[PDB]
Amino acid sequence: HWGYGKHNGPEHWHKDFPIAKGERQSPVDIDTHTAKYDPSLKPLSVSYDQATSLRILNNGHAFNVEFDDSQDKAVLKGGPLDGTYRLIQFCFHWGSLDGQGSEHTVDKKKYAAELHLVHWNTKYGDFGKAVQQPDGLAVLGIFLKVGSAKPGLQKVVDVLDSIKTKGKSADFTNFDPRGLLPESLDYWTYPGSLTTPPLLECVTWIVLKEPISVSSEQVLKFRKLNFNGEGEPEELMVDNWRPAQPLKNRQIKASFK
Ligand SMILES: NS(=O)(=O)c1ccccc1
Ligand SMILES: NS(=O)(=O)c1ccccc1
Ligand SMILES: [Zn+2]
Repeated sequence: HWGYGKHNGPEHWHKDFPIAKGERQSPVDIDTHTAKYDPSLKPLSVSYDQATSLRILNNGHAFNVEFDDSQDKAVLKGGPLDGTYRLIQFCFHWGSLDGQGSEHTVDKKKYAAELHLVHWNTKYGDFGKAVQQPDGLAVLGIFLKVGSAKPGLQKVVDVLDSIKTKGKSADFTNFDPRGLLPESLDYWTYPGSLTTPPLLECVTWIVLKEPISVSSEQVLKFRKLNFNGEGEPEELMVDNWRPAQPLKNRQIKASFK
């Protein structure tokens, strides 16, 4: 099954998930000189004061922190979105080296990592119905660069010991995802897809211009995770990112001049 290695990596995905070669795939390179400012964009609204994290999971491809999404406790709205999108999980992608790791790129620049706060459109009732819709998900993408430590990430970094291998999960309650946001909400937006199989084209992407800084030590601990299960041969979870895909017939809009 799919992964990131030479034999089951992003160039193989299309054989089991033909939409890999589709019309609105993610990630993409964000050409900052081609992105247009869009005055029709309403202000973005991230309302996470009531977020309830539950658990953290190594799924063999990344780790995810999952949230209770049985009510309107953590929601994204505004910007390009119509309606209310509920936070369900965040996932991270990172590199083997500080010069690579992000899925999206900005004028071909790769960041050390990328965070996705994944939200589903409450008009579709559940996450699994939402992914079957062209406007079913809204994902907030945040770049990580290596520099100063991010205090608000350390609780994540510290629990990774307990979820080293594929299929391990741990309790992860009372984690405040607001601690992972940069100061500015200036963003670029375009229509795209999940960046892992099944690669469904159900995402409004909202990619923040301002990266967060994390320390070398923080990102180093990401790189100690394993893709393999417990008692299998150790394969470090690194370079779990898909490269940029053709833009095709899409425009990236900017929220800012
Ligand atoms: N990556 S994929 O098309 O799902 C795949 C499945 C099995 C073996 C190799 C690759
Ligand atoms: N990594 S992503 O596009 O945000 C994604 C979100 C949910 C399921 C699978 C992938
Ligand atoms: Zn992701």
